[PDB]
Amino acid sequence: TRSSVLADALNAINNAEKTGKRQVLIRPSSKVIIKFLQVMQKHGYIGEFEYIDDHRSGKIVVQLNGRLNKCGVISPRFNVKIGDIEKWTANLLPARQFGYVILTTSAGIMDHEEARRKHVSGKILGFVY
Amino acid sequence: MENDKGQLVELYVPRKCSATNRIIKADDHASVQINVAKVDEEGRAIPGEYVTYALSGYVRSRGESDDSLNRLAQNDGLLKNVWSYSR
Amino acid sequence: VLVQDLLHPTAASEARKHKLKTLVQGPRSYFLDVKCPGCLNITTVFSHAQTAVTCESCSTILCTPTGGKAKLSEGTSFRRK
Amino acid sequence: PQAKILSQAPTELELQVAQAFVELENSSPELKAELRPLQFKSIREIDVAGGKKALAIFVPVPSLAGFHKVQTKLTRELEKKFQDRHVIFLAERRILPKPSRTSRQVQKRPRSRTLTAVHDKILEDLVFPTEIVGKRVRYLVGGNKIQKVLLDSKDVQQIDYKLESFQAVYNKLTGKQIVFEIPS
Amino acid sequence: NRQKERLAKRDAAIAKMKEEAALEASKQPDLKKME
Amino acid sequence: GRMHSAGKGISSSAIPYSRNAPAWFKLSSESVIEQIVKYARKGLTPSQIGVLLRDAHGVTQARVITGNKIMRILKSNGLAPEIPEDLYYLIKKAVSVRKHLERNRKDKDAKFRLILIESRIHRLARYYRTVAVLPPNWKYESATASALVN
RNA sequence: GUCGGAUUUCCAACGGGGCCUUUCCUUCUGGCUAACCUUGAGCUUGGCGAACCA
RNA sequence: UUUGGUUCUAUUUUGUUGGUUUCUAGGACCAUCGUAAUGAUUAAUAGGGACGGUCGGGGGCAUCCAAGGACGUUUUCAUUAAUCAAGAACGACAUAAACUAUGCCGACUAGGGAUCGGGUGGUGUUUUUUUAAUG
Repeated sequence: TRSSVLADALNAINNAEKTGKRQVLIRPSSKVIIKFLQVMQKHGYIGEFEYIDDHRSGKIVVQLNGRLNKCGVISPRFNVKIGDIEKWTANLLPARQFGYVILTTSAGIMDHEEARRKHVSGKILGFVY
Repeated sequence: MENDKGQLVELYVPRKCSATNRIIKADDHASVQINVAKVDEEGRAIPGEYVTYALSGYVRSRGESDDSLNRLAQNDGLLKNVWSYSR
Repeated sequence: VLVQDLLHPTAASEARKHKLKTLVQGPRSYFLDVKCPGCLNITTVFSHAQTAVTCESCSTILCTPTGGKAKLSEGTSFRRK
Repeated sequence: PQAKILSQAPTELELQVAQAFVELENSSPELKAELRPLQFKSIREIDVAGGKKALAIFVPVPSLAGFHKVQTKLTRELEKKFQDRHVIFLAERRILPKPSRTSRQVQKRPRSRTLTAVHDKILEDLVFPTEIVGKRVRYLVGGNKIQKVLLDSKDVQQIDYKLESFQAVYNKLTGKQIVFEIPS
Repeated sequence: NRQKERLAKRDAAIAKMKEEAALEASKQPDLKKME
Repeated sequence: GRMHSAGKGISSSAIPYSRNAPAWFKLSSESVIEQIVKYARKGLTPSQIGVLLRDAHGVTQARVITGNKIMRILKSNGLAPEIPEDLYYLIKKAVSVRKHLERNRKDKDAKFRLILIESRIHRLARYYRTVAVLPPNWKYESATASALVN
């Protein structure tokens, strides 16, 4: 059955960007999807997106730019301490100048750079470049 | 890209597709550069004055070059009622 | 098609799809208000009637159940409400 | 009297609309005793971009169906009675805060008392004679969210001049920006 | 449950006073219908 | 899903977006509540109630006409059955299949479907015990199944 | 403004705290009463307990 | 904020240490008074169940009996779910080249026509009673 809603969301983004289409439909829109797309949007990877609401769970329509290479989820959400942040960004990022690992901390969901600035850690959600 | 203080590096900054906004590789031999001449008030085109649209090999190979060319032609105003946003 | 408006599909294609495959899901059925010969007694009957619906005053059955839309009887006068 | 129509807090303008209420009560016997049992809690002034201010009349929640029965008529008399004004009836609902980890438990918070539930309720109560057919949220690239509300195309003639008034009062009350659309 | 009894009592009082003033409303004539 | 088959068919109801509904219905709430208690006094399951108000009169769902749902007001009016309808239909189907099996021994696919039916019965019994709409120590056996249909 | 070291009124960014918008983000006895409506003339006589504890 | 009754403990003192108490101080139990917007999340293109017309060289028995899928649904439940050691049923005693040599569930991604079951619509065609409803 449908276990990780965020995984299916990011898979839909990946398939739509690989095919080259500039828009994509997402079902069914948890909160962490909204925060994930906000993080990808503030870094200039996707652009504007839309929250359709039916009365069940909601749908997202995302306008896609050409700026996305790959977005991905990490399952399960491993516990990440301070040293594991740069061990992870060594592990699964393309380079040391760009690319963002997304983790949810107790002060919200954020990328690894501003998590380093806030000096907080948490559980790893996914990555985007 | 740049190093620390000036001295522009990165030889051959590559062109980017006007449809899917991906870069075009050096050996992408299916990529094309459509050159459209514009007209100035007499029905005749001026030699040397163009608008230019680069299409990558992937969108052209999928058959989606003509719909995308419709969209960028209608976006620039030289086309009137061929492409619809609402499909 | 690689660029299209998922927010505003055209009315023909959004009426074309299955009822669960639209933008928001909704029922394609409807309610009728039906008048039977004799006594007036306007009734409201759902389109897929699922049972032998009769008038409350007398046994003057209006629809018989059918696996899709239920057929209505020969003497009725119905409107879409 | 004007004091009976007012529930708790007396100021001058709610006393004026209470005088208008009892003047509409004694006249028009077809609707007399339909508007008699109801009282209203408070009045709020909203400034709009059009320049004609808005009377947000906050009423008790259980009495709201009584306003829903006669709302079109009393709103028409209230637009007539006060020039350069737009009148809206809202139900003053209670927002209970979200219980945190450190806080002691105060029963179980009902789901009608959450912030989003009462915001959706007052958004519905802004547009009473119309019915909302859909909602959307625009997440812009700057981070701002603008909520778009779709209204059913029937009987929009009552509220079509008051849409920017609805936007102003919703922006003041909730701090969120909304845009109304009529699908046709 | 004292609360449901209080709710029913206030509903009955509102309905009784509404009917009592509705009798006076039916006693009064309507100039609006004549106009 | 369809755990006891292989079908993947989707066929259900599509509830309308209008939570307050439908602006052409003129009856009151108390009229339909007295309709449900009068209809449930003569012994009908709430599914039959829902379809029978859906087609004889104009009732989209009883949830949107009243403030609450159906056996909520049945249990408030004191007409809630001692077991709910889904488990009851499952156990009555079970004793019908067991009657067939005691009549004909060699219907061996009927044995297979009997094991399927008791699997569904035990799953619903487990769910109803952990929510305590049934008391704990309640167990389904065939001898009590012959009389539990009532 | 010192002879490649250092400051301040400054445009910005980055993380913090406090207050208000329906948002108690446990309170009783005590004391310091504290930040004290406390104002004696331009440094004086008198507000609410955690900011200090029990 | 209150108003009843029951019960327990208790310092300063009342002139002292003990003994009977009252008010007070602090409990706990009981009664009906008043405060609140009195209090139950959607119904997942999750799942189960009812219902309606069907559909199948599915099964058994003899020459009727129950079950099942899909469809339709503005019907009901409410997360009851997915995969499964042990264990159990069936299997041409428990086997096979038991094969799609391809575990199950879920999501997305290019098409095209034919076919099977159902449903919707088309003043479409034909048949009945030229014509209706059907098929």
